[PDB]
Amino acid sequence: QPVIPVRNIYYMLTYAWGYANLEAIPGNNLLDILGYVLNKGVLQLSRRGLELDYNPNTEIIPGIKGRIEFAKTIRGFHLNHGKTVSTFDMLNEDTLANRIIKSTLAILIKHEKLNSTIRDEARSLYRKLPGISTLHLTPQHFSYLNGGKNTRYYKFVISVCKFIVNNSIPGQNKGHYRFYDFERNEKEMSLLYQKFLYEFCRRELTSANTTRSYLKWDASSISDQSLNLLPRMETDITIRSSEKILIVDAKYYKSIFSREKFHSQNLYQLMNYLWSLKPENGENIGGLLIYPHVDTAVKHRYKINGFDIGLCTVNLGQEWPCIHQELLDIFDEYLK
Amino acid sequence: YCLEDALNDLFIPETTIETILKRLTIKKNIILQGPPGVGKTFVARRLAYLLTGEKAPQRVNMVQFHQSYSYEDFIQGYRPNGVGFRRKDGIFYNFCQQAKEQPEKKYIFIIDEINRANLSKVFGEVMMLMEHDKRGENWSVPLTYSENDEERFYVPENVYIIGLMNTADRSLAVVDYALRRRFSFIDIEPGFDTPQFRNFLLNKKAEPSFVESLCQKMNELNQEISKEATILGKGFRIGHSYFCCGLEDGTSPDTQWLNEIVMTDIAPLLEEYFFDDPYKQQKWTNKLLG
Amino acid sequence: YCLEDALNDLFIPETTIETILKRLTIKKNIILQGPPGVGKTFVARRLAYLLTGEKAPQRVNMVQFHQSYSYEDFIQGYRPNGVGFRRKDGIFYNFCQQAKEQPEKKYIFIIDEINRANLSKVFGEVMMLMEHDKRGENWSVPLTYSENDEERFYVPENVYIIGLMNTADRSLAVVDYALRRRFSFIDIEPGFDTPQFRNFLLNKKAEPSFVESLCQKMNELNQEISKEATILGKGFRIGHSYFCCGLEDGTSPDTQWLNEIVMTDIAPLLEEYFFDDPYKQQKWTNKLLG
Amino acid sequence: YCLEDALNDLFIPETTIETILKRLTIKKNIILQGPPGVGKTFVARRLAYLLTGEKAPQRVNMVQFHQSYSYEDFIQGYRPNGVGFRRKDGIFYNFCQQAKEQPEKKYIFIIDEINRANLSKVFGEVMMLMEHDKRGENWSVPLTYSENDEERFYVPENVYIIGLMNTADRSLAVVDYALRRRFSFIDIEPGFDTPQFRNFLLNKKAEPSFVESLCQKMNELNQEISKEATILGKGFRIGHSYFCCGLEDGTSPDTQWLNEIVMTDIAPLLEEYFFDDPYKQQKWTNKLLG
Amino acid sequence: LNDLFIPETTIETILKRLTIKKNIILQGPPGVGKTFVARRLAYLLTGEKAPQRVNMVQFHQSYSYEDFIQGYRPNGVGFRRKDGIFYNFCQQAKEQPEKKYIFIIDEINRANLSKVFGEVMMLMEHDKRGENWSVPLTYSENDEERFYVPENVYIIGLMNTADRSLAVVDYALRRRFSFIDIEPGFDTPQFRNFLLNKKAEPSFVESLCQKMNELNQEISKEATILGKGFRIGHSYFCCGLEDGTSPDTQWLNEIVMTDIAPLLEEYFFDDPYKQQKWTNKLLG
Amino acid sequence: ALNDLFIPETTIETILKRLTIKKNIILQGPPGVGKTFVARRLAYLLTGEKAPQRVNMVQFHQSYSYEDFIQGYRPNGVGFRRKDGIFYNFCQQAKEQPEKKYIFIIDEINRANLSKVFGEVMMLMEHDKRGENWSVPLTYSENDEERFYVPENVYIIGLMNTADRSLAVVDYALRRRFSFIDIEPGFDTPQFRNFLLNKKAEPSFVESLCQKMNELNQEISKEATILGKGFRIGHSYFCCGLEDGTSPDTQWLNEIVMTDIAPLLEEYFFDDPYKQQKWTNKLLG
Ligand SMILES: Nc1nc2c(ncn2[C@@H]2O[C@H](COP(=O)(O)OP(=O)(O)NP(=O)(O)O)[C@@H](O)[C@H]2O)c(=O)[nH]1
Ligand SMILES: Nc1nc2c(ncn2[C@@H]2O[C@H](COP(=O)(O)OP(=O)(O)NP(=O)(O)O)[C@@H](O)[C@H]2O)c(=O)[nH]1
Ligand SMILES: Nc1nc2c(ncn2[C@@H]2O[C@H](COP(=O)(O)OP(=O)(O)NP(=O)(O)O)[C@@H](O)[C@H]2O)c(=O)[nH]1
Ligand SMILES: Nc1nc2c(ncn2[C@@H]2O[C@H](COP(=O)(O)OP(=O)(O)O)[C@@H](O)[C@H]2O)c(=O)[nH]1
Ligand SMILES: Nc1nc2c(ncn2[C@@H]2O[C@H](COP(=O)(O)OP(=O)(O)O)[C@@H](O)[C@H]2O)c(=O)[nH]1
Ligand SMILES: [Mg+2]
Ligand SMILES: [Mg+2]
Ligand SMILES: [Mg+2]
Repeated sequence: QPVIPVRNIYYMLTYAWGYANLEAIPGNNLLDILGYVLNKGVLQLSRRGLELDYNPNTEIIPGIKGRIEFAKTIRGFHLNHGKTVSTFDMLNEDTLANRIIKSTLAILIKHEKLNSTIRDEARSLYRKLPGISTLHLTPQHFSYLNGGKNTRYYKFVISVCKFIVNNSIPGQNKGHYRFYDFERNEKEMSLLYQKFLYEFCRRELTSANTTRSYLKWDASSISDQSLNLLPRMETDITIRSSEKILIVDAKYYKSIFSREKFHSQNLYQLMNYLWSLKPENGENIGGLLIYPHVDTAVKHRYKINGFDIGLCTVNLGQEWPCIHQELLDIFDEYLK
Repeated sequence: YCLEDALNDLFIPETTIETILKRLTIKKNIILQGPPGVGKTFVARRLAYLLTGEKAPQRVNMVQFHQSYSYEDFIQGYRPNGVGFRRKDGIFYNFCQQAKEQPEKKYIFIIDEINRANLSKVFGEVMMLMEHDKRGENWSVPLTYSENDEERFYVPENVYIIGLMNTADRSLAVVDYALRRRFSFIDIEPGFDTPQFRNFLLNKKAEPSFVESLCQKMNELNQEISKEATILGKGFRIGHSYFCCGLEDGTSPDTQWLNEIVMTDIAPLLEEYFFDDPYKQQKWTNKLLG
Repeated sequence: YCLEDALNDLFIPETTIETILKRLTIKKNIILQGPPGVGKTFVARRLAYLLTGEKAPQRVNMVQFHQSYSYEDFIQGYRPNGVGFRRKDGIFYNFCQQAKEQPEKKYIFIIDEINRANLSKVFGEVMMLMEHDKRGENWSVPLTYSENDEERFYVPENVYIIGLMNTADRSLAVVDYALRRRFSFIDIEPGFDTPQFRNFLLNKKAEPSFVESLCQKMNELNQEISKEATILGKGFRIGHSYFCCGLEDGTSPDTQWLNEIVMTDIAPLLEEYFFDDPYKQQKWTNKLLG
Repeated sequence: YCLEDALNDLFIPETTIETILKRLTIKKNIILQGPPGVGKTFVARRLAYLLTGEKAPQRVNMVQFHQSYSYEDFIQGYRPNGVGFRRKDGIFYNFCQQAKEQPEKKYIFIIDEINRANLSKVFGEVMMLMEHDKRGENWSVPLTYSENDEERFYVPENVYIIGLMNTADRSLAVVDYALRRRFSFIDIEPGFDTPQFRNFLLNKKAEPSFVESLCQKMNELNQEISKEATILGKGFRIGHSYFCCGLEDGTSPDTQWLNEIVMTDIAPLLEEYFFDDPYKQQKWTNKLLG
Repeated sequence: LNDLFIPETTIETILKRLTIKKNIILQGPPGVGKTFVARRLAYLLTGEKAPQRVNMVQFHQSYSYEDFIQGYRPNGVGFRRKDGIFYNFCQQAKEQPEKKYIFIIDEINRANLSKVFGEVMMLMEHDKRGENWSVPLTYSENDEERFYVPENVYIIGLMNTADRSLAVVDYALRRRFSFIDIEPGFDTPQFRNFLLNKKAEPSFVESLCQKMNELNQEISKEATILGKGFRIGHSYFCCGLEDGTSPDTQWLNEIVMTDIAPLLEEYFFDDPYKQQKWTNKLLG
Repeated sequence: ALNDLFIPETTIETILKRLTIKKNIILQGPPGVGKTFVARRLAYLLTGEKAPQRVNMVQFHQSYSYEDFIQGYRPNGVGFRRKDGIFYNFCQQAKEQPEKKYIFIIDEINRANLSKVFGEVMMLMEHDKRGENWSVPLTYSENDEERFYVPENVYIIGLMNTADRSLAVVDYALRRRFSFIDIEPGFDTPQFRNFLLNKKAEPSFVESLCQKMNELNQEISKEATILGKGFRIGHSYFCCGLEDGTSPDTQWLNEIVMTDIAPLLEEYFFDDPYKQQKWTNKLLG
């Protein structure tokens, strides 16, 4: 049952979310890492100042505040008991974004398997935010916040809040929670990998242009021009440069972690992407298969059907900088 | 008031309008629930003349709800004079009184954008009377502002209530409790994949292949939106009324006419929808232009 | 008045201007969405004289929505008189009555920064009536604060409405999808690329190299701005208004003037725009000066 | 009034002041952004008399914004005279009427802590009007509470607006970028390492070594603060006012005097700026004293 | 200066700081005599025990600018503009310039201090006091009528350090206020001398300080969660012994279970064992 | 009354020890504890004279406001007049009688916002600041001629309940000014058993049932987070229905098991009916 050290995933999640010292914490497991980011992350915000959104308030008060609503006043006859219905803007920190932080912290404490200090420190924070009201979180709450009015820093911790709630399962007790075994499932780990690269390549490969490209089948059918039944095909990433184009397909498989047979079923998808894609520039066409391995990294090249294709691996579990060096080394070879 | 004049132009299947008329005679409190641009407001004006069987304005009344709408204006309330406060019979009160005179003749009250105001704030006491079973003088009640208990108001059985609600907003996930019990919801489809919508297009000098190509896209695009539930539900999907408009001149449908519609209405709407994924906007916009 | 007079100084292409009148005359309600500094307020007063065909202010009305506009302000509301309250006809209601005095000559109502206010609250009844189809006596409606004697308020056909919603503040964006179908949205570009922008500068003693250098750098920046959508979307890209004004005295444009602009206005804007790393700020700031 | 009267006691360089007066004559709206304690309030009354050139306080109005401030108070709104309410022309409206009487003489409005109040809500109609090229009767606008379209309010050309906004709080920032365009943003620094600040200290019988040591100390500290722009930008850095006042008695600035103020004021500040690091607090606190 | 349990140096620091700066915040945990110091201190600064000059108020989250300075509120006939206390209070000192008038604000941390003060958040500074810096208020009908802080007025702020709110941090207000910490002062003889002048046992007093300080040190151990601001105050011991009940361990045992245990629970929340330990440690 | 009360006599003695000195107190316990009946007898106990006039009781709710509590403007036949509230009228009545202790009971205090209701007076009720010296002009007191001050004689008891898990940590305002006491249900006490043997109850029926609920009360409180010590069932359901004229019996309990404890048990757990059925079955026999 071999897996990646948990700390390294957080780096990939960071690029996945598109935006610190982790050596200090002694808990290797993820929630210890993830909570310490948040627990420190909240405190980092408070230094600068948390978001305060003017919420208009229409209420019945004994006097003039802001703009009086003449209609609701006369209709309810509130003048007679010395009151008016007036609209004014109380400034609160009770916004959806901040409510989510507080509700997330409640979930974090309730998790049964967690560092005690992490749980101790967070309980302070829950008390330190009296005005904010607890909420029962759903993805629909996060859906409303896709507008992204908030600052760039807020979006990072909220992304963490999205990860925690979805990857939280009740355990021994009804109240308490237990963390999901994220590493074991390939699909979510794989979907992380594909998104990890797409945002990563934009950062480092300033030389090349990095875009996801939709592809269209060359087919025509007398039955339907739509071709809906045909598989929808959208590249994982395309990283185009003037001298050479390159398509990459990346996936996480358990079989490859064992140093035997090889799982390369994804390759079957790849040629059709090369085929359906036709470049106006006509500089070259290349493909790459990249997978995660634990122990070591090996690079091969192939000349299959007039295409220059590479199968390669990365030794996750080594260290983040050499991994960062290794990736830049990787794309340097093929992007030429 | 012949059905042929009313229902031919309409894009909706004759199946659904029949069911609409069934429950409306039965329960008399009905809600048409659909996204904007499917003719919810359009059908409702015609349906009133269908049921009455004649074109008469007096027997049918129309209003749109909004936050300022209140009990005091809708039903009964006091309006200031130069100084004094005079009670005023409201619309719904005034409308029923006309309906009271003629119980046999069907009377219709049309309420657009009903979710914007809470029904309790406007209707209030009348939600007891409004229900289909608790109608008639047997259930008569004296009003909040009635000078004496003797004066009473009962919803005559003849009136039928239609409410037009759009499933386009995040707030409506918490549908008002009053609507669900007292009104009977009906869902209105966008209705692109219909012969009459196409037959309308073909009649205005339109190529069938260009029309049928369009229908595949709209049916395809709405499927993508409807698949989502978190951000955009099935109720958010595009209506069929962007395409109806603009043909009074006689200008034939084409990619030129279509391109104006997509760029000026549907493209920025998609920017608001698919904010998180800009490329998804490009993915569909280029698809639609083709 | 004619198109040649208005379009002398405008930096926007003719293409959109025809697109506006094409969409306007069929649909009668439009929105121009763009970042600040692209002449949204500037074009709007010019357009009104085109449709009327004459330079008349009477047929035009101009307002701004300030997040405190109300149905009492726009349409119908109650105001204190000396001792007691009275009902006051709002501004739009006041405008339409003049507009229906003559259907022949077109009347325009212009709303700057319309996106701010909760438009469902302001319009209320009007949200349905604004549409091109639902105009005239056929769709007459009685208002909330209308007298018990039936008196109805309908949008005249001659009226055309224009709104000017900036696209920078994301929160203040139209999410009333029912309302967003009433209007047609016209994206407006920054206006750098056009020669009509360039000729204005060359006419005002500008070097073509310095001019061509200026547009080259801005277009690079707006692409970097346009690339992101997480925080800074396509809409945030910088307008041309900064460069337009202040040269009337005879101050010729040079790197001194441009450097004053960069340090004083844009560079504060950039650090607020990015607020993640100064190096990106230091990069683009030096680029403009170079 | 004269220029040299101000510059005697002013720590800011003249170059920024020249930049200030050049922009302000052009743009007519500005915002001064820096940490607290650098004389934003100090300069603002001084600068007004420079721009007018005459020491007239009648023509200057100075206000401090806050959360409970609105368009009703600022511009126009309905307020109680007594038994009967009246429309009360706000402070800014009254100020503009005074300036209209004397177009030649410049009239100045100074807003302290502008960033707090919801400026979009407060200015509203003014948000468009204030622009330097849109002032005058041509752009006169009817207000929310105006009886008719004919009653219209226009900013005079003479008016100059000055904004004071601290950068210590990132929660409260003028993120409304359209509003950001109207104001030309002028950064201000604490200006420790200046002759004029030191000459004031030396005038107060101060050691040149202690003075030059003092300036060197903070300059390093501010740069350390500016480094961690993610955590603390340059806007958070320490102002000079802690050191300025308190010597009115004639007390010479010995090291003991510095040791007293640091312990009482700056010491807890560093604890808050560095909540996580106790050692870092000890480092810089001890560094100044030793 | 006799029954006060806080050092003469701190008050000596305060009086010079207050006289110079004119605004201060006395921040410390509950039960350290923040109120008694300020009430005593104002009488020192005036030099006479005159209560009309001194007015005290206790802020709370719902307090507003409407209440403090100006506001529209109803008379019998109708609504009018009602001058809040501080406007009324500053007028009182404005009537008599010579004497020093004092204004005390308790539970200051709870409210949005910016919101209430508003206009005076600039004016309160010692240099900008006078007609020159006067400003028209929010609700002022005309610009001509203005409000200016007088020079004689001094403000003292009393703040609970055990309920930090990570909602709004204002470092500009911190410029206005000169912050002074207050320690509980168990070690001080003046607190002990009061009790030894109440027929306490010498060992009973000395062992008590050892007991409380060890608890105080533990609270200050973890700076992030808790600090010197949270640690226990002394004032619980002052009251309840002036009836005539001389000190004894039984008397302390009442206070520990009566008063301190919820505080311990609040601080050492979801950790009963620590409560049982530190509760029981004191009793022995 | 002392023997009639089911709670420890020491707790009864303990409360007056606190209240006399502190002058402000709050009782937090499960519903069905007789918190109202406790305070009333205790209020009479401190006076010693069993006078209802001295004692006044109020039940709070979120709408409850400063105008209802203290002072506010109410419409006349025409216009409006200042209308003195409960606490304002109450204290001035006690102001006449300084020696006489007067009591004020605030039920369901945690529901409403203390700040909104009390306002100014929230400091004046703290025992240190009492009497004429700490006079404050009221919000609606237009003149400065008259000020409102609470005299020392006043004692304030607050009845709060730990029933609901929805309640988060209590408002900070309360904690400072109030002394919190936890009240046990009181099954074990002889005083409750002596109230059943006086009604000719079987000692086995008495001993079993006390063992029966106490066994439940331990398990409901065994849960750390969701159902705490504050949740556990009180004795009030057992009192009402025995001295009316109907003697104790297992069927009398059986009705009571169905009446309150069975639905209440669903509310607390609300997850497993079998767990409820087990406990409901266990109660019956
Ligand atoms: N000819 C024709 N026009 C239709 C049909 N369906 C809708 N329309 C047109 O679509 C336009 C708007 O219809 P409408 O009822 O207002 O949609 P709505 O549901 O009321 N919109 P909203 O939900 O935003 O209030 C009108 O021109 C209407 O006549 C149809 O079946 N045939
Ligand atoms: N001469 C000239 N000036 C232009 C042109 N376009 C914009 N401007 C100028 O840019 C300035 C602002 O234009 P404006 O219409 O107010 O832009 P806006 O979108 O309404 N501003 P905002 O979004 O901030 O409300 C004015 O000086 C305007 O005349 C143009 O094409 N020619
Ligand atoms: N003597 C003298 N004092 C100065 C000078 N510059 C600033 N100060 C002093 O610094 C203090 C504050 O001035 P102020 O404008 O209010 O600073 P601020 O940045 O506006 N503070 P805040 O933002 O908190 O309101 C006053 O003591 C002021 O006199 C100066 O050049 N000379
Ligand atoms: N003699 C004397 N009494 C004190 C001292 N400190 C506090 N007290 C008394 O303790 C009681 C309560 O003080 P209080 O202000 O409520 O505590 P705080 O507000 O939290 O500081 C009053 O009688 C105070 O005077 C002190 O240092 N000396
Ligand atoms: N006679 C008597 N009745 C008690 C005693 N304790 C509680 N009760 C009774 O229980 C009832 C009040 O219970 P209570 O918990 O206050 O009701 P709640 O407020 O709705 O929770 C009344 O019948 C009280 O008299 C007691 O010790 N003696
Ligand atoms: Mg409609
Ligand atoms: Mg504009
Ligand atoms: Mg200042």
